[PDB]
Amino acid sequence: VPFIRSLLMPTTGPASIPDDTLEKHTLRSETSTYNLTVGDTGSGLIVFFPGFPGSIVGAHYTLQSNGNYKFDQMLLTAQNLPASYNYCRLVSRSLTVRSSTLNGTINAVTFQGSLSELTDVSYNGLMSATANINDKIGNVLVGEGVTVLSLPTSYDLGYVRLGDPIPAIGLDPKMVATCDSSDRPRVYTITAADDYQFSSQYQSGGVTITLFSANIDAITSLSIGGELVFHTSVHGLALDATIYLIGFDGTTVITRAVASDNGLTTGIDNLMPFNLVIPTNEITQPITSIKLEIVTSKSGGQAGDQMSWSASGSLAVTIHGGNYPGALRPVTLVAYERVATGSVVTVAGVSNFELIPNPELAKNLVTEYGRFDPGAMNYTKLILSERERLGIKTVWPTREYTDFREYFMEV
Amino acid sequence: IVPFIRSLLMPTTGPASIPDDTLEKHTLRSETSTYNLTVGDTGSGLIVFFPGFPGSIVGAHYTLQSNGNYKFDQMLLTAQNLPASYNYCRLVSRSLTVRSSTLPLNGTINAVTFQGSLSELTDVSYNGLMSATANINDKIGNVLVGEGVTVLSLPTSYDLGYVRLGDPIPAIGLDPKMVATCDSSDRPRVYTITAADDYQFSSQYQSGGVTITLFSANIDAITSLSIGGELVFHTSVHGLALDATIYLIGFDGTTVITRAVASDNGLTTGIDNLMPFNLVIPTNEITQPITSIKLEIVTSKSGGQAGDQMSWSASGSLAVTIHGGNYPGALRPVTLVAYERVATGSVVTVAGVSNFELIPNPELAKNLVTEYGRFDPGAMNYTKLILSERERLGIKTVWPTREYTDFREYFME
Amino acid sequence: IVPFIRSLLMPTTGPASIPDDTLEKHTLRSETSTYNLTVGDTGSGLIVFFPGFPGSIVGAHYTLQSNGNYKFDQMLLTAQNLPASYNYCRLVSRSLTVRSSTLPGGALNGTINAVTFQGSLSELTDVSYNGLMSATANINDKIGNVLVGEGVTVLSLPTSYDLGYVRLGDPIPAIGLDPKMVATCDSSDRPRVYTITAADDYQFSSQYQSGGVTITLFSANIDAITSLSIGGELVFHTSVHGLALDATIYLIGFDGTTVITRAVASDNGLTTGIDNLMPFNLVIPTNEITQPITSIKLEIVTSKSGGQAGDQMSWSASGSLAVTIHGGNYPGALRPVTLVAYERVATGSVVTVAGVSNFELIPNPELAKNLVTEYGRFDPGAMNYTKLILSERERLGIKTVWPTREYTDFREYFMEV
Amino acid sequence: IVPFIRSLLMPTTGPASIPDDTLEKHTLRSETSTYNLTVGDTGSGLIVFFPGFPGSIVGAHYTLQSNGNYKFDQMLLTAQNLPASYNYCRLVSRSLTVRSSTLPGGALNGTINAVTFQGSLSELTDVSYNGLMSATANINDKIGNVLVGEGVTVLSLPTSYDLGYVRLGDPIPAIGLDPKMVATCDSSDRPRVYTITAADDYQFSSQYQSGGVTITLFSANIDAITSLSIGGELVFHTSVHGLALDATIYLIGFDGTTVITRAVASDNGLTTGIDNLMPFNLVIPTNEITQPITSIKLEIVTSKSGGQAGDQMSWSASGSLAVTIHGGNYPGALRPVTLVAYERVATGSVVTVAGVSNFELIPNPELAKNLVTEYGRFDPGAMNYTKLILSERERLGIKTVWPTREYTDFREYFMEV
Ligand SMILES: [Ca+2]
Repeated sequence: VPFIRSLLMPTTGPASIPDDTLEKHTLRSETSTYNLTVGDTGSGLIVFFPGFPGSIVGAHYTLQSNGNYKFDQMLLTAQNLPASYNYCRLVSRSLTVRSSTLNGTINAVTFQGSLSELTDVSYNGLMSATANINDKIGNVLVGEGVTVLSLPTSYDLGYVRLGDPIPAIGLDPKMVATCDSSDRPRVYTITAADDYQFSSQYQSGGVTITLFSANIDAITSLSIGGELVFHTSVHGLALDATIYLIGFDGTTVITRAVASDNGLTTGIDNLMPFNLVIPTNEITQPITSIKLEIVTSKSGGQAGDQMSWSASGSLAVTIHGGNYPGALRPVTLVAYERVATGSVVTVAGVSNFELIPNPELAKNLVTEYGRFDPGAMNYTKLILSERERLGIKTVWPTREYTDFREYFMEV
Repeated sequence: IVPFIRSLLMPTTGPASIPDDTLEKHTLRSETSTYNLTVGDTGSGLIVFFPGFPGSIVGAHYTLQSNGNYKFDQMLLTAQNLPASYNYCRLVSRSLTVRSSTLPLNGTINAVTFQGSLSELTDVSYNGLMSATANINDKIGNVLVGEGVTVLSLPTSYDLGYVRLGDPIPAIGLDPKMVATCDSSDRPRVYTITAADDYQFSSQYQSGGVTITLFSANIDAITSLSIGGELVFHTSVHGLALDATIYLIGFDGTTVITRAVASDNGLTTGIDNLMPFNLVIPTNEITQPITSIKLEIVTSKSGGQAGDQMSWSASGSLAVTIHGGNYPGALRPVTLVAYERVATGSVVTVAGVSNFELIPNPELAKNLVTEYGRFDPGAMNYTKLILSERERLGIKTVWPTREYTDFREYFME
Repeated sequence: IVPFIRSLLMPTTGPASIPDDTLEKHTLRSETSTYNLTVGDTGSGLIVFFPGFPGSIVGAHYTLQSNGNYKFDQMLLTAQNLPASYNYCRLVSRSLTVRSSTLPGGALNGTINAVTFQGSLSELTDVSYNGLMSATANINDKIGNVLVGEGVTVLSLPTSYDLGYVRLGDPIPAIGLDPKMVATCDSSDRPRVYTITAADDYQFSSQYQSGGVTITLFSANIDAITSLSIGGELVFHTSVHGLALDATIYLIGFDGTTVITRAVASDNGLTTGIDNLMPFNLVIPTNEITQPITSIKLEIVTSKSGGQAGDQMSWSASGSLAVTIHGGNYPGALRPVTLVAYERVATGSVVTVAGVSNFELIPNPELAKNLVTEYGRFDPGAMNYTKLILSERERLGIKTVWPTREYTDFREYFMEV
Repeated sequence: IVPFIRSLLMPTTGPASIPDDTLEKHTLRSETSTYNLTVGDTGSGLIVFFPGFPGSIVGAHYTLQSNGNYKFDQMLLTAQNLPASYNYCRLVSRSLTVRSSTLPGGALNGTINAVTFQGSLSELTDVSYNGLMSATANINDKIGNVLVGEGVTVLSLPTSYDLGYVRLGDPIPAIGLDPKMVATCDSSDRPRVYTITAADDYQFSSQYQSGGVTITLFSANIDAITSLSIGGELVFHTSVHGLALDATIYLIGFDGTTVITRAVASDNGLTTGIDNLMPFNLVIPTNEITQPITSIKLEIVTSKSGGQAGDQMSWSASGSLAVTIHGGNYPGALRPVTLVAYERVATGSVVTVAGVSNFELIPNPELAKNLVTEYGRFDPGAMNYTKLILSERERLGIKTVWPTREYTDFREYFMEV
């Protein structure tokens, strides 16, 4: 049964998903190949988005001497799917990670949440991220390697829009226009202040505060809306507010001005709206947190003068298509340590998809409904329900995965 | 035989429930579509059908003008306005035939089913359409207008959810023109446009101001949409003020909607000047399908004199949300029926049937019983089998009517 | 039933792989052809189809003029230009229908005569509406006086299997100073070669004349649709001093028009008592051929600036040329030809052409990145069945040209039996 | 089991006759290929294989330089030069393995990416280590990041059967004054033809300059491994007196180096108001091609010795050329191509290549005196079995490039089932 073969052995090629999502489509296999370099602590982390419906496979981070991670690069597919296709569905995927340059070990786990929801990302802490014995693997020798196999997080998923470019012309050569993954958005609601009282002595240059900081996840476009209302009895106060989207490594990935020299009028509701749209091309690395900064200042102010105001307000962060299964969750982490500095950790995999070509390609790419295979879904359901008894893992010591492949091409 | 298969391939015989896993208590209905369109002076035109549209919008007719541009004629809808009687809907099956019925043999038809939405077509000329798709069973060429063509709607996914119909909601207002509805929303489509990234604008003063069009992009919309985001302007010059307007353009190039985004918005020096977008375009304002969006900015210096240089830098992104836009059938796919060489003044007759699963509005629910629908064990498998053998069976989305008629017979036997 | 037979006899149902021994990884595609041709004032015309052409060239339309000459109208191609997306091709099956679809304001009319000729366009001995009926002796390759309103169906029948894939005349990566520069990789396998001995000690003689004396050394019928080359050499001998030659090659279209002219010699002075060599090296690229070529002629212009009382113009010549039509002998590339002629059709009416071409194709480098290719369904008895059907062609009445009503009946009788 | 299938899937076991319809009396032979290539200082390189080449040319090795350009190392051939003993050939099957076999004194490393492209070398759009992964969409024609120590196996899969025998480029009996004279009978059937319209009334204009003004009229990607010819003609028109042209053709290798330069015009003076003809007749023999050719360019140098105040250099040109790659379109001769790229391999290491090529051959006249030839075992279902296997290629996982460990497992699973 082709689909089962594709599901369990992605490197053999694609097959159509035997569900009820009957769209005329085409099937494709995209490889991923990377030779990553080990930093001086000999330790690092690769974050994989096993169910990502598109070209984003993961991100590599090296562990620094000071204990912080540092972003290296994204891991994508051989070609950029949005450039040739407009819609996509993930069929199957598998990636292997091993050193190619003995030295070191790998710990790996499949977590059912999104990146920022992990409570512990240390080499050893990962082993507890899940309680499923078949979703974690420990101290595998780097030379032997580990294999990440993508297992379903729901079928009958709709096709996802790929963030493809749309026809557009503009004065700015840096103009960008796309149609993004949107169906099934994820929404975070943050009530930053409920009659929060701010008070402080003047200061030339203003007084800065960080109203709040929250963990959120984003890999592609998102928007931030909402409003803060300020009340004050003091005259001459002005506010400056800024939103920061922080990366997994602690760096600032994006900053947006929300208020600039916004003067506060006494005894009135002062409105501070948020109308931000963050496009995919601006997100250089996965975003794991958001924070708001407010700077309070008094132009005609003197030492001694108090600056104060009261605020209430809620924001809504919308990650477009964020709740589409595979888009942000689950996550598979592959951590390595004790690897010789300057070694090469080699990544190699295959992603299989159901796709709908963009207009230009549609002129030459035939699309179809796809082989009818009466018992394929039942067989898949049966296999997955016996997952523990059959030992079907999401993370494998590669040698065992290889044995599993043989034991299968048997039957 | 399986009722659903019968309904799918021969919509004119009536509705049947989709044999998927979307088990909702519903009712089944058939809505006809009948139009007698008039041919313009070039004898050429285009009918754009939304084969999978979950509701009363069937298509739009455009005539080709001597200058080479299309001109909107009218929308093609179902006999009655579904949102007036129902709140939720799902398309079961549909078919329409197009043929000439009058003489004032004359003309031919080219038809194709494109897997994208209207503004995504790269070529909409009578002959260019033949390449919109590579699937031989989704295009048909030079059929005589008198014999006609038949558009058959084929699925673009099952287990689709029910769609809110854009029905009116209970509301009262001081304005007699007030309108309130619950719109198709699940599965929105989102377009993200970065209009400027430190874009430098510079120009010498000029009474009345200077206008530019920052960008123009192709997008699709038939029903309600929203536009949000913000532009941020920086300037070193004093006394400048901006006016900004958003335009939503139709397939025929005409302006369908215009919205002020900025009016006499003064720019302060050495600060981030914020220009937010909070636009909501309701369905009743869209008079024809929207195929593009553009932003206009007018820079002016009130107390300015000849020689004065006006300048500013801008950065910003917008998000256009088409409510329910990505629901399969709502914007894609599209079936185009083009005709040429038809005698001017002739009548091009459209006739069809749309079958739906529906949930009645509160008033109608008092008298309309709803149910889960006939259990039919092998209907889905049979459907899957038929569609997978689509090429071997020759099941088309566009047919020469005579062939579709033969296909019906070969099926009923 | 065998998908291939279905595709062969009913091309509009789509493509299928040829069940022969040419096992190449490929993809299958259907290209449609749609045209609305306008009838000229004599009410008569001719469509020339290349039933087996391995690529986008389907045919050419010509109107018959009051003076009895044909005049080129336009080429008939497929919806898209295959060479833009693919590099190699093989024709699987094809069919086209021709019928009137019109009556202009101010009494329908006309008939069609159609025939499938086993040679190439220029080899036809008679191209008149009635003459066509004798181009072949096969009753199943000709059809007479079919009403234009009913129409005729052209069905492509094989001219050999196990044919190689043909290079498509695709663009190749190139940059040049000239914005009009053109570079392609052309159909070449199986060239067709014409050899013409233009002179074997031919004696030319004449009295001076300002501007020179012109002669057409020869004119010969040849066929070309795409690129060709012409090489060779003429050798001139003379006793007279001061003679200079100009030589030109012309490629003529089916309508008699000059499609191509190429200088082969310009102010070439002849030296006495020596072998004067005139080499030809002409390469005529496909983009320069605007309509099918059906003849070639060579012109020589002799001028005697010099001047010597009593001397006259004279020289002796010998020479042969070779005309190479790239891929010209690939079955289907130039032969066979199916002609569809119409007459008595009301002026201003529309003759509508509609068809499908099915191909095995290998995508170009950019498309290969998103287009999977395969060897194609194994179908054990497909070839034997094909061979059986074709051998019983006469008993079964499988024609290359059909009155459309009959072709339709035939389709029914097939989707049954 | 069918000997042919055995030979096809496991070439190292020896040759077998192709079970097609090309019944020629022949003999069967295996030629080995063995090379120990040295890794340069970037630790990166590329081996280009011609999997289907009907003869001794197996491939070419290139090292990647620090500046990002490739540099030709050497050709990869078979143990003996087939053309020396045979005149005709057909490729039956082939496989080669590439693996590191070394560690130099003072920590192993590296990976291999390999892909089988359906075009010829110059048609590739990206030849970088990672870019290769997208050359084709077929999952069974690409393999990524295989450890160099384990190695990769290239397996030659058919690009059509019923192929003709190919002339081998064998020496022919000849004697000449020049001890460097060379004479061969070359692979010719199925030529590949490129057509380039270099100019169509292109206007050139410029101010005098001692030594002349040089321009590259065009540059185009083409492929050649063995002999080719270039014919054609440029026509120049000018109003200026005293202009003289020099024209040169260059054939460039994959590494950008000039492999061949040929004068096409030397001090060709232009006469005013006349057609000035510049014919090309270049024949580039195989022994002159030192590495695969991937581009061609034409240079024109205009000089105005004359001198006339106000006159400038200028002329108008028209012209087309045809590049004929003898036997170039014979499947396997130029396409397909299998690239094996390596990176991060320790400088100075040895990348070892080992393989076998199996052929149907017709001996030369001297060898024919002691080499019996035959038609070859009749094997009734061998072709059907072959067709069945290839059609189930994806289900069976038959690849053109393999991680060697997997290919070995596949061999076992075959010598069983
Ligand atoms: Ca379902």
